[PDB]
Amino acid sequence: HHSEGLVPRGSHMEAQFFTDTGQHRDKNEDAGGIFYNQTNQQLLVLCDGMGGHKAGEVASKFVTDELKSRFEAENLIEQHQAENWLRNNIKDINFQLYHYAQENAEYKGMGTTCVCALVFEKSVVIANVGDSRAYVINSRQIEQITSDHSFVNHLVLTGQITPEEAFTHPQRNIITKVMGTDKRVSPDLFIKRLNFYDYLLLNSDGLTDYVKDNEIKRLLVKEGTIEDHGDQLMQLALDNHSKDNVTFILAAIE
Ligand SMILES: [Mg+2]
Ligand SMILES: [Mg+2]
Ligand SMILES: [Mg+2]
Ligand SMILES: [Mg+2]
Repeated sequence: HHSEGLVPRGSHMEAQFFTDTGQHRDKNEDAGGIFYNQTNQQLLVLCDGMGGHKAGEVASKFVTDELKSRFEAENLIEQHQAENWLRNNIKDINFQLYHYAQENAEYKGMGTTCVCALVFEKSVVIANVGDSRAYVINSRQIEQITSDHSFVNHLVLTGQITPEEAFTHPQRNIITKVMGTDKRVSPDLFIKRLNFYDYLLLNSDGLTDYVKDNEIKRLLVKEGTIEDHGDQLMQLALDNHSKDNVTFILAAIE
């Protein structure tokens, strides 16, 4: 009976993907993109391959390419089924990535984070594995929707350290949930209403490990196009001395 209802109205955001190796990593091990299904629904994908394990770029490209293949083959995903579609496809891809890593001795142990978003008229449905992020931003507030699967965030969430301490912690890079390392994964799923926000941001930690939320909001709330803001936001991460790959998708909410 939930499916006895009207088809989803067409809704895209103007969105663009930005990525840079940066000056301190051998490879760009981030990956991602903006994909469209056969009814022109939109999926945003960003993945941060693990630098401390082999073949991060293989893992992130694999998960991105799988999501692209799978979503472009789809016709329609109803709003109320979007969480299930993302959870089931992330779980499947994770299982496939686990075996790919186990079998190919050049890539043993590889894995990646994944944050992704399926866009609807009035809402976005986000799935998250790892410490890449999704935010909504307006002139008053910048809200992180996801919760990092990182060890320092476990310390924050148990009151062992403060957010500022986590930002400077020597173990800040360690992650607690990632694609490819185990046969099973439980992604976090979120639904966010879009009505009074101006931007949806998906990003790798190359951005937010060096640029605080306040700075991102101040940039994004000035007059500017998505191209201007993306170019400036990338420059800001570099000027803040990011030692990582920096990747993000900015999507303007109309
Ligand atoms: Mg990485
Ligand atoms: Mg590597
Ligand atoms: Mg991190
Ligand atoms: Mg990173």
